[PDB]
Amino acid sequence: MENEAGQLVDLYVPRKCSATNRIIQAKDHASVQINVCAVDAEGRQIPGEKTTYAISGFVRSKGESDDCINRLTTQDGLLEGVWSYQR
Amino acid sequence: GRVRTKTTKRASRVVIEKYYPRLTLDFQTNKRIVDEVAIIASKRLRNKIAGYTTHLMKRIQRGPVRGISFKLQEEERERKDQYVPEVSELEVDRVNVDQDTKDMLKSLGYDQIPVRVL
Amino acid sequence: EWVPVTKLGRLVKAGKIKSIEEIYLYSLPIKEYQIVDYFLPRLNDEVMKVVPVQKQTRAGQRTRFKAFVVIGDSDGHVGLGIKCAKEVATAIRGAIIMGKLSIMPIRRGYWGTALGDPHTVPVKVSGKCGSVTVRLVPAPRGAGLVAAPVTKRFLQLAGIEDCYTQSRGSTKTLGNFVKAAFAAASLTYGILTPNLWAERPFGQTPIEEYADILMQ
Amino acid sequence: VLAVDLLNPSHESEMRKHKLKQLVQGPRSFFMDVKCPGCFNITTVFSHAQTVVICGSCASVLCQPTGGKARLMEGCSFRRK
Amino acid sequence: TQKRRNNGRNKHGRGHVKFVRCINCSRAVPKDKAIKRWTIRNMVETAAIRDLSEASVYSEYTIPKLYIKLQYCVSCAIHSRVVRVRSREGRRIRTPP
Amino acid sequence: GRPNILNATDEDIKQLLAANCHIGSKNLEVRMDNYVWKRRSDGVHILNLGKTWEKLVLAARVIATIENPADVCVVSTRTYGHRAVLKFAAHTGATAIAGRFTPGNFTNYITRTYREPRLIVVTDPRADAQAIKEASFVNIPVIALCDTDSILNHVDIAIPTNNKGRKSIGLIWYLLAREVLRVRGTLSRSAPWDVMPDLYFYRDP
RNA sequence: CUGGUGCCAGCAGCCGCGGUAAUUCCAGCUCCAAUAGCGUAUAUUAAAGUUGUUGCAGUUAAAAAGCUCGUAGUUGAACU
RNA sequence: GCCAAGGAUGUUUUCAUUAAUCAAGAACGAAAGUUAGGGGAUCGAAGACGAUCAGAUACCGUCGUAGUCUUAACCAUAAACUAUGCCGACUAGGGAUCGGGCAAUGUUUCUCGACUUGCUCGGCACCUUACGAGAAAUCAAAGUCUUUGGGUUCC
RNA sequence: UGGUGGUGCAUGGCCGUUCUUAGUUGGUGGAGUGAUUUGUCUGCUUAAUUGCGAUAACGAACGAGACCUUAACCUGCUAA
Ligand SMILES: [Zn+2]
Ligand SMILES: [Zn+2]
Repeated sequence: MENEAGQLVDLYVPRKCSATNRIIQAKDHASVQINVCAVDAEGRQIPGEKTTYAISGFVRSKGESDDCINRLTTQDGLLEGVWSYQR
Repeated sequence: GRVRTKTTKRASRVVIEKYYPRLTLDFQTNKRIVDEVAIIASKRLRNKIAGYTTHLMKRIQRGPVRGISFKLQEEERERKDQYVPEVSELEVDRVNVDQDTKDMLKSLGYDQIPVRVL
Repeated sequence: EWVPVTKLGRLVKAGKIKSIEEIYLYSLPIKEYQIVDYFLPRLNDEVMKVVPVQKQTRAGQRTRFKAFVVIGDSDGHVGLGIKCAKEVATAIRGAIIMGKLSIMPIRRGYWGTALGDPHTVPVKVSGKCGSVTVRLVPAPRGAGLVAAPVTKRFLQLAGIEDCYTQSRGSTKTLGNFVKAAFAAASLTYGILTPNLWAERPFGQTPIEEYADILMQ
Repeated sequence: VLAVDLLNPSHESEMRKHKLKQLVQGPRSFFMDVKCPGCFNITTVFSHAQTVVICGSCASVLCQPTGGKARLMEGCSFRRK
Repeated sequence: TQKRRNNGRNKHGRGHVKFVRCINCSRAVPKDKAIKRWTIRNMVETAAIRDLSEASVYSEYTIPKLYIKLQYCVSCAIHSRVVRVRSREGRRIRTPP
Repeated sequence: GRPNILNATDEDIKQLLAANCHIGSKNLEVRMDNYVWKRRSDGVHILNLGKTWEKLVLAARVIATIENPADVCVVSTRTYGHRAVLKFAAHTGATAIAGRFTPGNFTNYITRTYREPRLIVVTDPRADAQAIKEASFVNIPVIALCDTDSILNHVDIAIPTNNKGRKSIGLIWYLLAREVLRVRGTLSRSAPWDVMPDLYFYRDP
């Protein structure tokens, strides 16, 4: 949020989940974020370059973390032939 | 009831794991080495420790015991763990008992020519 | 002397984590109270109550003094600690430790036009724990803290100057009352407002950014 | 799950569903044309016919009304359109 | 406090069940609420088979047996030890031992 | 996006087929309806090898890009996976736990067994449900070898394999270790690894 | 804090104290809230989300009628 | 055996809002109780005897009244229970089970039936879990309620 | 000032029973809003919470055990 001066005033801006778009609480210990690096031809992944996904504790407890991660990787192009929108 | 105590159990465990290679199954000799290594307060406790130790020696000689380990057993584990036979899951001519997996292989495009059926 | 045992504690001892909000951003569990002490000094605590909860043992009775402590910085951080110990001093210090371990961020907003620093809770936030529900609703500037003395003191330590409170259930149980109020104060960041619609770049995380120092 | 193409369901999924629970409800029956085993005429019969249909030429009972689809007994070939 | 989900007996979709009589005391007990036990016994003792075989005819013919069913009320079953009080967690185990 | 070099590797596909890594159990659990092929007769679910391999490479990439190799925990309560996890921890800088789990390792910061890793790989969620529970408690991502009869609660990456046979366990752990070793460091893709998957198998003996 | 009585005298809105060490009984002292005001009794309001339209509750704390039909009454699928 | 009726299912069958809830108002309403007739084997209120303890007077054993049966008239309640009003929508995983329907170049039987498997609708339920609820026991409803409002009776 | 004048319901020290046997107190974690619970036990065994074993528990301490006295079997190790 911003005041009249236009400067963002708050303790922090909580990270929104990448699957269901929900706020991750400060004590949401079930929520985790995973990182997958970028690989070129013949392995030898490039250091310093990676894409991260945050999965909320509610999703992980419900058991939808695997499917949500599969969907996110398919959208970002890091995974193929495992997640189908048609179902 | 001749059930030993935890002090005797731990004392017996430490002496066997510390002096296994040079230990002797004879009661007089193992009592001797127990006296020379331990700082045991009383002879009665020393004798009970020696008696439990030599019983563990007979038990190990009859069969391996997972409750106690030493350098010889660690070396045996680190030697047997490297055993490897010839390949078993890429051998025996071809895969067997594959009815619908052939259909899934053809659909996937990674079809393997060697297939039996039932 | 404090010796760190967790990786986050070791990083804090090295003084490399920027602020406690960085930890709050990724929800890292806190097991030591020294990290909270270093990142949040001049925390003022209040002892709400001490009660002699007893157990009917075989011969006599096992009595343990239960102490409730609310510790806050009066700037946006509060914590609630309930500890049972044999005496008042050990119970109070224990409850302070739990409060430090349970320090939570409080989001503050404005009743109307955003002028000056935030003064009130942004939206209506509620919390229920054992049939006792506490509802914090925004109040205009200068309206004060219309609450019970316990909840008023909790909100003063929380850093909110204006707020209207509604209470239900058996409020005479102070333990449930403070727990419900703490839940209501802590759930404010859990309400997705239209302000929090921009997507953040999903930062590097302190552990993944500073894992190289985690050697020897 | 948590991402389902409700607008375009799977063809197999629609088949393994009740006639009403589909995205768009519709009949599952069909009208077929039957020729008598010893004649040349045509007759249109319903899959779930409730009454016995009688051929106008020399023929036996065309179909038997069961609980669901009508039983076909004589040696006739049916076309579905 | 509803101790058992069944309320002590298995009955669903019904309003009345014809009652039966106990054995040890012959009390009025509902058909489902009773305890049904099977006692398949032989007509001779285990040690009496030899005596019967020595003193029987028809080329050591097969000795018959008796099948009888016993219905026990709650109090009689507990007293006769065919049914015993179990813990709260162990109450749910409906499988026979 | 995804390079074509990370592919089926037909030879390893045949190895998985011979090791019965697609012959699952009789239940489905719904949560892995997408990971199974058409239902074989007498109620045996066959797992999609292409999807299984894709999840395996994804798991290997997740295990990669970790700055400290020593904060990757491995859990295997069942005796089948003892050899596989020991060889995984020998070839890779990760750590492995076999048999007893001693609940309270990731929590209970006072005990000596406290380690706090960064990522946990689990041989079987059903047999290691304690480890997954503590990982959810202490904010750690989870990769697990899961069958059709496995609960996927608090499991972020799942490898849909048999998870039951010793051949399936050993081959998958060998493939996972080989993939993570080919992703970085050494052991180029063209050159086959000197070690072979039968080393990961656990003998009686 | 000090003298007198000692489950008595008595307080005491409620809990509760009073059977010789009475911080609650009556006398001295000090302090506390208000101040030319303080206290008491009654009627009402807020408390009472214990009259609930906002806004109660009905398995076990008070309460789903033995069941069914059905009139006033209430509510009433989508489309111009 | 006859008569009248009922739900579910199948249906490219017919009308087209004809529906939900009920103050009042009425039908049915266990057992026991009442009025009479017929009938009354066993059990059995009341009662009759004999141990029983100090007293038994009640439990126990035998007999035994009204009653238990039926016909024609009554009433109107019980732990009449799922201690949980009715209608409508949504909400997770599994396996059994009753009725119906669909499919099987599956097994079997002197044209169909029996068994098995899959899908679906309508019921009786069971196990796990708790996103969710509660004061908790517990609950797929007692959930979708301080983020409080789908409609409507009783209390 | 003395009191073998009273108060063991004011107590100190001690002693006798509970208990000639076998449990007790924490901490860090897990469950419950809370009182509380696990740790402190399916099983086997011992006099023993003694031990093996699984084990949301882990790590500890006290006690028991352990320790000390006595009773015989024997050693020419400085003896009377
Ligand atoms: Zn015809
Ligand atoms: Zn009986």
